[PDB]
Amino acid sequence: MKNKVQLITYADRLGDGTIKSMTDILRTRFDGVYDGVHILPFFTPFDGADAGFDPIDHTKVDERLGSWDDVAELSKTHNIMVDAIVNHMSWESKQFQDVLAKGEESEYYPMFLTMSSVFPNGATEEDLAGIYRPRPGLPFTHYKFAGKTRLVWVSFTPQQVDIDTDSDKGWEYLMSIFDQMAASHVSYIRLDAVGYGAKEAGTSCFMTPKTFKLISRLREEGVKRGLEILIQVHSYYKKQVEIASKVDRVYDFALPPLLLHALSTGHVEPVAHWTDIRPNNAVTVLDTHDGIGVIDIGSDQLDRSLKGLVPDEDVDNLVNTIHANTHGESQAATGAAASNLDLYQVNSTYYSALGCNDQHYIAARAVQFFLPGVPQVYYVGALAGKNDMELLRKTNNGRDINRHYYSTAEIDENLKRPVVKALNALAKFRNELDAFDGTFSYTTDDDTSISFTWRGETSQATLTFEPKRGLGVDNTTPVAMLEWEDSAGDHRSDDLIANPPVVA
Amino acid sequence: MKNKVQLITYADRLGDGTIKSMTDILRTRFDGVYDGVHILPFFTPFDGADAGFDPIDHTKVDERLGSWDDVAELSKTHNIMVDAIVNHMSWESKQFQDVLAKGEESEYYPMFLTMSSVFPNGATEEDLAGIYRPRPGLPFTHYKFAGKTRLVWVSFTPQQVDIDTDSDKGWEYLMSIFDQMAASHVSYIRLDAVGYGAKEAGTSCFMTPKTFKLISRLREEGVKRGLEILIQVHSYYKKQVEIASKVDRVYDFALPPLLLHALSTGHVEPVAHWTDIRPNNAVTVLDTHDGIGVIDIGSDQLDRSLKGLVPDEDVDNLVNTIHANTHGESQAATGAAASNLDLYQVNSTYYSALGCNDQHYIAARAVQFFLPGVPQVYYVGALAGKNDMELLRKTNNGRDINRHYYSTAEIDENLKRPVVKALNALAKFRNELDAFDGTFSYTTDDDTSISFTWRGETSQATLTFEPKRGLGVDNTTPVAMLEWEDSAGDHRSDDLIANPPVVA
Ligand SMILES: OC[C@H]1O[C@@](CO)(O[C@H]2O[C@H](CO)[C@@H](O)[C@H](O)[C@H]2O)[C@@H](O)[C@@H]1O
Ligand SMILES: OC[C@H]1O[C@@](CO)(O[C@H]2O[C@H](CO)[C@@H](O)[C@H](O)[C@H]2O)[C@@H](O)[C@@H]1O
Repeated sequence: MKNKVQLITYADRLGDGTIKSMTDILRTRFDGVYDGVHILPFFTPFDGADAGFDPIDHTKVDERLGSWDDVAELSKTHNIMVDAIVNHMSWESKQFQDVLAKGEESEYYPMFLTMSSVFPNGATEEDLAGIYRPRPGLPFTHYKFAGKTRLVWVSFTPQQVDIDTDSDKGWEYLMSIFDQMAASHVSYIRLDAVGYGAKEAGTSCFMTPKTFKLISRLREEGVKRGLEILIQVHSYYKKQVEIASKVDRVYDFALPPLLLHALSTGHVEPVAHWTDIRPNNAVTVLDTHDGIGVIDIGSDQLDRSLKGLVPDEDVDNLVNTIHANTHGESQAATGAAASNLDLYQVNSTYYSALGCNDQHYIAARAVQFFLPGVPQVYYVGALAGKNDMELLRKTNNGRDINRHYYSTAEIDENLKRPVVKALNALAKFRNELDAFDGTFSYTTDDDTSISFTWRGETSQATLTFEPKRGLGVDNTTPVAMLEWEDSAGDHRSDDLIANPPVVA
Repeated sequence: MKNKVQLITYADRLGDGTIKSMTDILRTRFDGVYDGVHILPFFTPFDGADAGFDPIDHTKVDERLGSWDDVAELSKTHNIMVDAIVNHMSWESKQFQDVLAKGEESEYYPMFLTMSSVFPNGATEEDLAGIYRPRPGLPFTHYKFAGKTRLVWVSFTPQQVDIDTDSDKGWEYLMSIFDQMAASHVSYIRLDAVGYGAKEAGTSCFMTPKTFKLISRLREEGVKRGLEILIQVHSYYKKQVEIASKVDRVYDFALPPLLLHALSTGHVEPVAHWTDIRPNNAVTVLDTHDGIGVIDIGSDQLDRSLKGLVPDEDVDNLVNTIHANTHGESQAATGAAASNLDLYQVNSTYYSALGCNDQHYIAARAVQFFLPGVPQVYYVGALAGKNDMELLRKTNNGRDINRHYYSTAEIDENLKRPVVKALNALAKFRNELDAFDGTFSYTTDDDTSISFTWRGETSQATLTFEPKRGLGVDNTTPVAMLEWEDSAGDHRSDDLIANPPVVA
């Protein structure tokens, strides 16, 4: 995977509404800033039950957004990452509809999971209670198979029916997705919710050996087609560390909340410790299209004796801090407060999570870019966006607070903001200084500060992060300084916003 | 149960917000109109997860509303109906809280239902799939009993834990409710969601023989205490007809939708047929504190070959007509559109469902009052209220569209409306003419009109209902005329709004 900053975006929420438009925005407003792009599900349809993650036809681009040719055109200037929704599909798919009509007579009957498919001999309370869940309630919903009420397995919305990834039909379906991406100039594949992909009676059905098998098999298929695979997994940090050595890339989901913690408390020890044990074959982010994950650094939910990267007490303080910095906005969109598939992810833009503090935000992005791994910036964060309360009120979908619709006009207006200009420059810097393609090293000043250093062929850079320099949402004091040497001398920025770094 | 019109209301949504104020409004604004009242759950707390139906302490009046002293005061002028929430209780009750902390070591452990309590030897998909549900999804949620994850049985919100009505602790509790009501001057008891109260592996757990046993037993406990029981049951019409012969009262839930059908299509035949087979030991209503039930007249949800009171297509047109008449308001509050416990009840005030046609509304109330049974008028309907989109947007609880908060000021304002004056006068008429305590009979003019007649000791009255006379939400033509004889001779009204009936 190219070691350049990537943009995560919905094709229709950045620009006029199409892939062509999004492409234009990237090439004319972010040239040299984002050399890669993760286009969120743009298949048929993109506006269903779960914003693209409930595809009726995964291999067909929603004609309202564009075509596969638009993707090919885009590939000429940007490396493309696309999702491979391996765990489920829309109940409105031809396959599932055939099952509703014909039931066991349908050739697609084996393709979908039901309670009996996993528990042919029935189940005890323990069997079902032991299934891992991102929120309270069992993963089943009612559907009629040829007039017979069946309990279909659904990990997320009731409209997203889980497929048997180990069935012939399920596997054929997944491979057709891989073939389509490989023939459409896609460079990377994101395996959505792969941790849920395998079910086995008596297990948690989440990140078990049977899951590792599925992941391993999908990677093989990926290598066969020259595609790199990034797997998405929100879980106890230990599972992320362990699975990392078996795949090309994993997300670094611990950094986002660890940085909010550091920026709000001044404590960097947790960041230093994570730096020392984290998987370095990762894709870094601060914000994503979902809410901010916190169980990603907390104790194991299935066994509280297994502690996280910080005490559970610090996680609760972290969460309450976001609620305070957003004046209740995040509280109104998080968990049971609105429609959500996950109970603990905190719904709020990262910028709002920090109380819209520019120095803290630019600093967080700086640390993100300095830790090993390919960095990604969510489009709302790319424009330092605030919580979209109007959209939340309209849809009641918790995560929409962080899924604002950016018109071309809004983009140009926001591009004038000092903090957005600073991020554009920081991203450009991270793409042009060859030090980031060299050796990494760091030193820590006893829970007070941490310095990240990269040494490359013709340059080197050192970022010093010291949160205690500017605590408070109203803080205007920089909490990050940068020193670097390039082909044109020895430089230094004591304020990434007033003095954005630029490569000679 | 006295054969006088009753009002259904929240103690806090009619007046200043207290039981005392609610009492004052009844006595000073509705004297002779509403002689009895069903006060919706006013226990601790009244503003929890399900507006009073998730009690932490069923035997304690919420201190913010008043005390049992206020209920005694009211009883001096009005016969009071109260709810006996026999199916579940708040997860915050001391009893459940004790179980979470101590698990099996809690003396209340046997009091609550879990999957294993009903399925001790496990369950097949068929077992779980056959459990009747008012909305998709299994009736179970996660709770930790002394650290152990358990699947607790919950028919409604996850905060409402179902009790074992067959356990000693469960029955002891229910009897504490009955004892409190009998010792607090309550006259009637409404058995809430009693159709769900009995669970048995292999059965639907809804209105089954085991349910009949529970009802029969609860009725005995009422009889022993001098309390009359009304059971709330929303089901395939035949089930209401059958259970009626075993209890004092049942609601007439078929009439509300049958009248909307009649007023919209002009077909009265369905009403004539219902009049012929309906349980006459009923409590009549148009609107309730819940949504408008339509499965109450449609085909059986389990077996569709068991037809309803009108063809299915007609039930569909009825639902669509309400959505059209409210110009999408009811659609935004119904089913999956907002938080709801029942997928098919249509959320709209009865007035709004009728396109606010005053003549249609007053005629509907007239038919309600003329069919055998004790009439109840929901408070929103008592003031001919429209859908409250403000409240709906604020809470996102679908049924809130029909749960407006009426201050004393707004009440008096509404009392000046001609249709509201007409309803008060009609209710007073229904309470003063002794014809309603005599013999009932009706004649029908083949699907076009139907006349209801009552003959008493010193009076007689005949209501002729003919929707065809003035169809449309925009019509001003009366669709009901009244003729009666009292101590002053013969009288007549061809317009219940312009010329309300007054007993000599
Ligand atoms: O809040 C979303 C919820 O789902 C997870 C599972 O990994 O995220 C991915 O899968 C969902 C179902 O396809 C999508 O809605 C979501 O957009 C996607 O990233 C976690 O983020 C969380 O548990
Ligand atoms: O829409 C509510 C849903 O519940 C029923 C069950 O009879 O109504 C009663 O019980 C609920 C849970 O206590 C209450 O929320 C509701 O207010 C009460 O009348 C049906 O009307 C429907 O299926």
